[PDB]
Amino acid sequence: WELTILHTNDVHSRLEQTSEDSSKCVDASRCMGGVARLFTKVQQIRRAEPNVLLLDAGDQYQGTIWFTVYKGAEVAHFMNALRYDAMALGNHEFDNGVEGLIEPLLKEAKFPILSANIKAKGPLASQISGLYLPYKVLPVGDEVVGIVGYTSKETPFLSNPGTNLVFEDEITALQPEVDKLKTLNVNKIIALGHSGFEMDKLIAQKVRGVDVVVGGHSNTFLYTGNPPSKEVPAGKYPFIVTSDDGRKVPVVQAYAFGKYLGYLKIEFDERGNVISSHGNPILLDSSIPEDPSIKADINKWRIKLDDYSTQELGKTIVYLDGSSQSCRFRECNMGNLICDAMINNNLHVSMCILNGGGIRSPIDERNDGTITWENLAAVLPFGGTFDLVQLKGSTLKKAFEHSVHRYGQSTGEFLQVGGIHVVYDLSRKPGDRVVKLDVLCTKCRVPSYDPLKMDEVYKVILPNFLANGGDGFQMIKDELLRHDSGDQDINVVSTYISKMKVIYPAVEGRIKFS
Amino acid sequence: WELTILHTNDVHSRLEQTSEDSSKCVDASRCMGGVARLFTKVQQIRRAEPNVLLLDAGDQYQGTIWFTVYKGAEVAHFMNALRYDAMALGNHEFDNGVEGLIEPLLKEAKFPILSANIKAKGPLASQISGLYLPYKVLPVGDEVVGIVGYTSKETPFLSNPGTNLVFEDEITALQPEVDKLKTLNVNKIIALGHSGFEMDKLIAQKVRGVDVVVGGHSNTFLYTGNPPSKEVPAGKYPFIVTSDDGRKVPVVQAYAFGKYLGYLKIEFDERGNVISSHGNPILLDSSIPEDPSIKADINKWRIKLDDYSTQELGKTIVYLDGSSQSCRFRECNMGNLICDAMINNNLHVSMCILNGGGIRSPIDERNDGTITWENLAAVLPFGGTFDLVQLKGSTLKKAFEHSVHRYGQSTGEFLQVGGIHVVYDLSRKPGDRVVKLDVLCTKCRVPSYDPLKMDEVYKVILPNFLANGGDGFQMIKDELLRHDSGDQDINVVSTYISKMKVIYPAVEGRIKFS
Ligand SMILES: C[C@H](Nc1cc(Cl)nc2c1cnn2[C@@H]1O[C@H](COP(=O)(O)CP(=O)(O)O)[C@@H](O)[C@H]1O)c1ccccc1F
Ligand SMILES: C[C@H](Nc1cc(Cl)nc2c1cnn2[C@@H]1O[C@H](COP(=O)(O)CP(=O)(O)O)[C@@H](O)[C@H]1O)c1ccccc1F
Ligand SMILES: [Ca+2]
Ligand SMILES: [Ca+2]
Ligand SMILES: [Zn+2]
Ligand SMILES: [Zn+2]
Ligand SMILES: [Zn+2]
Ligand SMILES: [Zn+2]
Repeated sequence: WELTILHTNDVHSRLEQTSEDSSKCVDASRCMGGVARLFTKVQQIRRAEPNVLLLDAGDQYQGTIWFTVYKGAEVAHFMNALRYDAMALGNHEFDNGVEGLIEPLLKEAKFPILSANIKAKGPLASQISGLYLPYKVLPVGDEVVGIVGYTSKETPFLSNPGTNLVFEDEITALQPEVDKLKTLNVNKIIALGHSGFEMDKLIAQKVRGVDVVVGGHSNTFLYTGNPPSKEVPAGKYPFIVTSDDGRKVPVVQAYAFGKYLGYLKIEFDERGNVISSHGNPILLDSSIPEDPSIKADINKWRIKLDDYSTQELGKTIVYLDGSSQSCRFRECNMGNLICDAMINNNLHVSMCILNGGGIRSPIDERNDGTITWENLAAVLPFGGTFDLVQLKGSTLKKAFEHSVHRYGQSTGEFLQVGGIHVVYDLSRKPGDRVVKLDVLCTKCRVPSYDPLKMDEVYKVILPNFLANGGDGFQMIKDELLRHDSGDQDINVVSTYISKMKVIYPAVEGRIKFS
Repeated sequence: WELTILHTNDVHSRLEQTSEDSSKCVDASRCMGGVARLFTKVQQIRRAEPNVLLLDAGDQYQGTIWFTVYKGAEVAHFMNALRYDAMALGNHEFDNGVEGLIEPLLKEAKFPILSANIKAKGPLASQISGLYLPYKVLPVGDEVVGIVGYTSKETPFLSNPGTNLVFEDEITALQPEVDKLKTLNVNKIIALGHSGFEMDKLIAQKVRGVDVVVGGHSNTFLYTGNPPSKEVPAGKYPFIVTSDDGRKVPVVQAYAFGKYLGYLKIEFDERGNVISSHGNPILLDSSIPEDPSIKADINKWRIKLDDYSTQELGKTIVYLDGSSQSCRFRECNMGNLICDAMINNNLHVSMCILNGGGIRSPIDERNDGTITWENLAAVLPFGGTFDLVQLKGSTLKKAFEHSVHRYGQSTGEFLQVGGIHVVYDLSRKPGDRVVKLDVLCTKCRVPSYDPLKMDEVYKVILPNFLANGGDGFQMIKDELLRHDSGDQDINVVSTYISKMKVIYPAVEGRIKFS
């Protein structure tokens, strides 16, 4: 018995087709993804294959003006029109709190929403009871497939789920749920969730009875053969894990932003054993036409969003690189721009630090360089604040050592800077990679760069996320000597662009490697 | 017979008292120089000494809003009120051409104006005949003192004297004039002129009959003992040169901007031989009160100049270091600001070069950081243009080697930059001191720094002065592949400050030493 699993993850409000880098579609002839194109491809596979499941591994929430305005109502609506079979909750599904998850999505989805390791307590338990489920048994032709969900244990430190939700260890919460399915004679079981590729491999290894793992959270691109675009595969598709009980368990993920439709075909025997599996994610490029019905419905919902692109804030004559392959690995000019807007809005305060993972989109300059509220909303969608903090020289040095402690994994903690000249030597031991750290003086008439002093104290502008110890910056939350709340992140950057009129940030050598 | 020589040079329109750095007087209690303070001190010496000569060694012209507006009429007027005895022509006396020298100064001075090496030809010879003289024999008590003038041979490459004035070698033109004085039995001879300290020493050495050399042009500070301010002496005051005929010839200079009054007492015998000489420049600080009559006359002329300080263009929160001890020796933030205004006014063009000698004043930030047209007029008083030029990588490298070829002499050719990261190793041979030269790409979507290529061509914004081979940049004039005239220097910087509203340029590492 053959099963076709179609899967998306980390779509992040890319409801309309996008540029190849996932920013706003400017050149329509080479645009990618979007729910209208996704619908065409799914439909084509549903005609060809009898046993199809369309799954989402979370993080449909947050990313573009679509979510800023519609707050998840667009997610429920367009996921229903695509006839998704199930969805696992991701961390961004808690961004507007539990109320922002319950009212627009949990109450409006025509498909089960899953998570087995999320436990509700206190006054919330009675309110959220049954709105999400640990698992769902789905009829697929003449058989049944059991789907178990899971969500990142790190959600309380990444989002706003509130104090009445407990995020348990995925493996500990999944085993009794999979055990329960085996007793109801469900012999085909998919673990669908949002904890990242490393957790996905461990669940494949440790949770007895799991046949396939469909994941997300780490924007993992997997491919067999020659990749069709910019994305470099982290492994073969499917990634095979040998479980502790000796089974070959396929592990799948499909990057992010709706650029690819994950596609895996599994051959099961009558007892639910996996004989074989094969596939690859499908590039949703311009060769696949957008569905007309879905596009016309998208264009209806698009009307209300047009007042966020009517006003021109300013222009860029440079590509504004807010891509994760740049901003999580080296100095990126989107990072320099945002840090220059942070220092400019506060002017003394000479220094800025900004987690690269907080930059969520590039901005393309070819649209006659137009920067709208819509372009900026994709770069900074969280609605955070840029705060002033007082730090020891020693604390700041620990922060920069933390910035590169596990360098090479596309982790969000890599810092973009302003008024700081840092030099890293990656050949050195974690916690000892900063070889040079020069800072801009504040107690001088002519600002210039001098080596940071451990026994000195400095004023730093940074996101409140970092001031509260986000991204593992425990030393900042713990060791800060003063904290003042600042202005709204998007307004800081918007005011600066308007002031400059035309912007051209460069990669200047604020961050170097030795 | 004892003679007191009081002398000024390179006053450069500092008619009013200034800050210690020679910019606008903000804190009156610690202000310096000015013609009112100069008058008090001269008067005090005239009461004490019977044989006094008040001399000016040129460059009274150009420097502040006083010259921009009054065009030399203020020079004639205030030099007359101070009762100067003679003045040698400097290069800045030709800035408004010969017409701008003849009508406001040559026709209005109540004292002889001198230069023996300037020869008029063509239709100009009959117009300027007798308006300036090669020498003047002056009665001083019961004796006569002969004063011979000279002007820098480099004036045609520094100013606008036109095509009808020939600047001959100083020594060749001075000897027959001094010879003529010896025949009229003038046995006391002062060479007063504007060619710089190195020429002054050579004239002292080579021109037979010259008793003393009173110079200017090189802003040379000379002192015996412990200096009273920021200025570091280049030697003792007077600087002694032994002439080829065996005489001890004192050589004097008094820095610039009217901060010091040069003071030299010479003991002559009845035959005009110099027995002895001694003195030192006098710091014209707040301890010397400004003359009330002169101050009230200054305040009368000050009224018309107040409409250049009424409008606030913007604010600075940093000291804007346009001092020659910074801008001719290392990266200075006034240089970075002007280069950022040059690139901003033209935006591709990514690179800027600016001769440090072209920056003529700092701007102080303590006046609530106010930047007026008057502050800017002292920084950029020449009214030049910032032009676009196309240069070979090899040409640009030659220019940067020229920039530091004779480093250490406070020479104007040292370049301030924009979109360029240069590293110098001064321990190396002239013409081979550039060890690193990285430039900002133009043919890229994300601007970043890459090593300059010799066989590549680049668009550079620079002053027309440099595009015409000024400051010995013969390779720029000779090797440029394209030249386009730009916008007026002061307007470029003014428009940029207005756009920024608040400025804070730093010293960033655009220029480094290895
Ligand atoms: C302020 C707070 N949260 C944040 C503020 C800022 Cl400035 N950055 C943040 C977060 C959370 N994560 N991050 C970065 O995202 C990266 C992870 O991204 P990823 O690899 O693509 C996988 P993900 O898609 O699940 O995020 C982290 O490493 C962090 O750098 C919030 C408040 C209201 C709404 C939504 C919010 F998030
Ligand atoms: C454009 C042209 N000239 C110039 C334009 C620019 Cl951008 N810079 C210039 C000049 C001339 N000199 N300079 C710098 O001044 C330095 C010399 O200064 P100094 O040591 O203080 C002794 P100085 O007082 O006699 O100048 C030179 O080395 C050069 O760097 C002009 C046109 C109309 C009016 C007045 C002009 F000059
Ligand atoms: Ca099974
Ligand atoms: Ca003599
Ligand atoms: Zn995500
Ligand atoms: Zn996630
Ligand atoms: Zn001068
Ligand atoms: Zn001069």
